[PDB]
Amino acid sequence: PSHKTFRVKQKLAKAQKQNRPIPQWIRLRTGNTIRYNAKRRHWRKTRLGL
Amino acid sequence: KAQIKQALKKLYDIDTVKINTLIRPDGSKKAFARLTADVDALDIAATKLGLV
Amino acid sequence: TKGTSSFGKRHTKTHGLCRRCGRRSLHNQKKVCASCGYPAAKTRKYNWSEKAKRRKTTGTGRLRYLSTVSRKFKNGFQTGVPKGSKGP
Amino acid sequence: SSGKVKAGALWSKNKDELTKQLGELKTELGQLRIQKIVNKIHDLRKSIARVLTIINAKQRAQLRLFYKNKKYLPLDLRAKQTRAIRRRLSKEDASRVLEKTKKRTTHFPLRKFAVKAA
RNA sequence: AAACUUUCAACAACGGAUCUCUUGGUUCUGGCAUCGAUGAAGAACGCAGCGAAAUGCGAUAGGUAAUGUGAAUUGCAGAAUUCAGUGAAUCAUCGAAUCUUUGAACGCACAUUGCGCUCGCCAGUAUUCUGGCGAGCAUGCCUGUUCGAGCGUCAUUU
RNA sequence: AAUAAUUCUCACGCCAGGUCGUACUCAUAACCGCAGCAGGUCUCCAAGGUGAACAGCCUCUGGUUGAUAGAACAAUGUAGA
RNA sequence: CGUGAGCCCGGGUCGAACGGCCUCUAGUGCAGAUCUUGGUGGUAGUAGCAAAUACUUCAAUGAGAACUUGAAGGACCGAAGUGGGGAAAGGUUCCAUGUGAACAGCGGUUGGACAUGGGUUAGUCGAUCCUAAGCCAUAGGGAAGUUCCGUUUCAAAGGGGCAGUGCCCCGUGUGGCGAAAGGGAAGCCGGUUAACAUUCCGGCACCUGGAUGUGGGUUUUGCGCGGCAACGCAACUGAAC
RNA sequence: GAGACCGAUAGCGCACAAGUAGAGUGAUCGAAAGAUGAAAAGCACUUUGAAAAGAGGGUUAAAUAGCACGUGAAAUUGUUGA
RNA sequence: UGGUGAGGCACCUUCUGAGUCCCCUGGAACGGGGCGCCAUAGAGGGUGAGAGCCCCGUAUAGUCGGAUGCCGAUCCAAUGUA
RNA sequence: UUGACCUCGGAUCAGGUAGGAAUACCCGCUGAACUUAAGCAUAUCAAUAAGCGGAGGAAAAGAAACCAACAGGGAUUGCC
Ligand SMILES: [Mg+2]
Ligand SMILES: [Mg+2]
Ligand SMILES: [Mg+2]
Ligand SMILES: [Mg+2]
Ligand SMILES: [Mg+2]
Ligand SMILES: [Mg+2]
Ligand SMILES: [Mg+2]
Ligand SMILES: [Mg+2]
Ligand SMILES: [Mg+2]
Ligand SMILES: [Mg+2]
Ligand SMILES: [Mg+2]
Ligand SMILES: [Mg+2]
Ligand SMILES: [Mg+2]
Ligand SMILES: [Mg+2]
Ligand SMILES: [Mg+2]
Ligand SMILES: [Mg+2]
Ligand SMILES: [Mg+2]
Ligand SMILES: [Mg+2]
Ligand SMILES: [Mg+2]
Ligand SMILES: [Mg+2]
Ligand SMILES: [Mg+2]
Ligand SMILES: [Mg+2]
Ligand SMILES: [Mg+2]
Ligand SMILES: [Mg+2]
Ligand SMILES: [Mg+2]
Ligand SMILES: [Mg+2]
Ligand SMILES: [Mg+2]
Ligand SMILES: [Mg+2]
Ligand SMILES: [Mg+2]
Ligand SMILES: [Mg+2]
Ligand SMILES: [Mg+2]
Ligand SMILES: [Mg+2]
Ligand SMILES: [Mg+2]
Ligand SMILES: [Mg+2]
Ligand SMILES: [Mg+2]
Ligand SMILES: [Mg+2]
Ligand SMILES: [Mg+2]
Ligand SMILES: [Mg+2]
Ligand SMILES: [Mg+2]
Repeated sequence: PSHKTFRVKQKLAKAQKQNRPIPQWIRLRTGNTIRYNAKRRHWRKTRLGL
Repeated sequence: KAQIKQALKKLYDIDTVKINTLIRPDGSKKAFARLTADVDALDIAATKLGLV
Repeated sequence: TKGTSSFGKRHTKTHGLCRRCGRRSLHNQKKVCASCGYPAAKTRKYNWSEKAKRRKTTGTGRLRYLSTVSRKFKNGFQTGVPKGSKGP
Repeated sequence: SSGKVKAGALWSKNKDELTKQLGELKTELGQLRIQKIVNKIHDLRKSIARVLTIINAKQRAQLRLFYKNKKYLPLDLRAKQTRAIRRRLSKEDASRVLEKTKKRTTHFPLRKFAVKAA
């Protein structure tokens, strides 16, 4: 809601910075296995559970 | 706002008449500092801040 | 009408976030966590759920202080400086 | 270096000019952060940490000297171990023995002996 | 006769079996005894030149001090003065520190970044008001200190 | 108070007002129902005509023209007769 | 080759280990268990993509246009709306720029999709304050204990004044949580952004708290006058109870 | 420190960003997923296409190893041949 | 009753053997053939394929050191309250 | 009036201590049913699982109000 309860608003800030794709330069690190962000979250797919 | 107002005085020697604060959705804090009418904010940003 | 119609009336949020365990299991009316049992001093866990203890046990976090205890013991809890270090 | 400060140089300073160094270092990092928005910032960040550690080191060393002959010391200066070790009986209290027991130890202690030699 | 259906082979598909491996598991044996109110285990939020996670760390934040090694890190420029260096490194050791908000969690609460009280310093005409900074204020119990209560009770004055 | 005090419940004059929320949807696509599901989910504002009337029907302000489309018109259907 | 389980060889692919014989050993032989896990068929280009009246012309963009955009025409919701706002809930879906694949059960140049940036400004709105139903401490009492009852009791319970201590006064009685719809101090108009507005800008106000000056009022038998009265006036002392 | 153990449907649920992603109001439930090559040498350049890509050409011992990557069975499918 | 300690344990820490000799296959010898060497070391791992001698380590001691505390073998000091 | 003593209190008085984590093994309390008996109720499972309290590197026990009946052994613990 628009009434946010600052503790809750602090979790929402964490959730949107975490929802980013992986930098390109990580895919070239001489022994890398990381290929794509497997913890991607979308508001139409999965609930944050707050 | 009291800490922000005093910080600007000691840091860049800025006299403000009011300050309005935000908390952006990413978690940081914004602060609109309204300068006194007898000083040029554009002039200050060029010299003290380097925001030119 | 106990199915699809009744699920539309469900916007009440029985359980909220807990300060101690960070789970959405703090009952809002009872003010008691359903996971760690937090109105109380003693963390909640039972021997009839081996998985529940495993998820909550000592090796599952940062170990901000116990990780250093092992090294301190192996050297016998030293104090001081290594025999003439730079600077007092 | 340009932004780096060597630990050896700071150890020879005093508290007054270490604080002046700290304030002057913090000012540059503020200006460099502004210019960043519009690599030396890493050097300045470590230099600030380096100066703060040495200032604290000089404070606690002087404090330990002051409390050298005091019965009670601040919990920061008291030696930290396991709390179980801190509750342990002291060496003086552990080595203390009854008067009657000492009389059976000064006379009739364990003897160094051997067999099959006579 | 072609088409279609069925069978086989070659090649090409779909799929990931089989073979070989393995910084993993499992069981046995040997040695050791070390969490926490000097604030633990756990939780939340942050910190990188360019990072989402993992790992590490806490506003001194992918870390400082100290010691040892001795020329790196690496995906790109950035360190070339760090080349006698009085010393690189995501190195090893680790005895000095830092350690945000919490949590047994301790001013009262907390579904609130809420509401308080005491002392000290600084500024605003300020012992009382306002702001900033620092140090504090839980409960039970123990020893002692000091201030008391009770015709419980002793002696004297009276 | 008789030589100055005094009500600062009269007028004017001086200083300050900390912390957190504030975007957007609120639904035949932003909520719940495994979904961009004909379901369900609290409330405020409420024009003109006809008409007893926030009945039905038509229109204004505002908003849509979104729901796989094209061609034929057999049986059997579903809905309207 | 062998009755047979199987063994051996030739041809093709492949790139790092493997086999015979004698003993020892076992998690040692599959067609089924509505067996388990993974993968794949016929059905089958089949059922189907039919509620909410409905679309058409031109032009532009573009490789590509029924479902992009502009204009024109035709319609629907018809104010208990398909409109304008919010509470709960969601969490960046908001705005701009750009776009290969995937998603939008047809397409897509379009998008609540994807990528990069930007966006939420308060003394006056709300929370914060109060208490309600109710919940939890304290004193106590149970219970082997985790804990249960208790909320004023069979408690030595607290709150203020004067100059880190001293001296006074009162006491019947002594905690907290609990409402973004209850109670409650105080802000309106105009303008402004791609995205905010009772929050920014301009003007004009209001409340609370603290200090404190001028003017005015009262008072030389110390704390105002007027009206028959209902009452009036700019003030016009007021401690505990 | 070892093994007459298991060898990626086995061995712990986890050989991997595993008590993770995800489900449930909650107590709790809980996966799948290893292997190019010695070395990225991870296909320059030309041409067709709007583009994805294709065809030449090149790297390699090998692309009958092209990141959908060691080998590549069967079910099922396409072409050719009988 | 005090003393003085060898070292002998317990702690870590530096150092200690021998081919990259010739030919063939191979992209690359760690393969095959020949000629040698070390071994108190032919456990294990890496290196472009099966490596004792290419590299780390592995086997015996003994040396470059230093932290602390446990034990005794020789020797030297004394004295009686109660 | 003053000074003692006894008992009961206050204090952000000076100095301390307890809680929580962990619980594989250890010391206690509490405490089932499935199951066996070819049924079932005592019994058995079992003085076990779950629950609660408390420690350590081990814990507990431990130097006989013991065992014996013998020509007598001689704290505790563990194995056969
Ligand atoms: Mg604000
Ligand atoms: Mg309801
Ligand atoms: Mg036949
Ligand atoms: Mg707003
Ligand atoms: Mg709004
Ligand atoms: Mg909105
Ligand atoms: Mg609406
Ligand atoms: Mg949904
Ligand atoms: Mg659901
Ligand atoms: Mg009418
Ligand atoms: Mg009508
Ligand atoms: Mg449809
Ligand atoms: Mg190979
Ligand atoms: Mg079997
Ligand atoms: Mg089989
Ligand atoms: Mg089978
Ligand atoms: Mg079957
Ligand atoms: Mg059809
Ligand atoms: Mg249908
Ligand atoms: Mg109405
Ligand atoms: Mg509405
Ligand atoms: Mg949009
Ligand atoms: Mg589609
Ligand atoms: Mg398409
Ligand atoms: Mg209670
Ligand atoms: Mg309240
Ligand atoms: Mg309210
Ligand atoms: Mg808007
Ligand atoms: Mg204004
Ligand atoms: Mg008057
Ligand atoms: Mg090959
Ligand atoms: Mg291959
Ligand atoms: Mg393959
Ligand atoms: Mg086949
Ligand atoms: Mg039976
Ligand atoms: Mg039976
Ligand atoms: Mg029965
Ligand atoms: Mg048990
Ligand atoms: Mg004992």
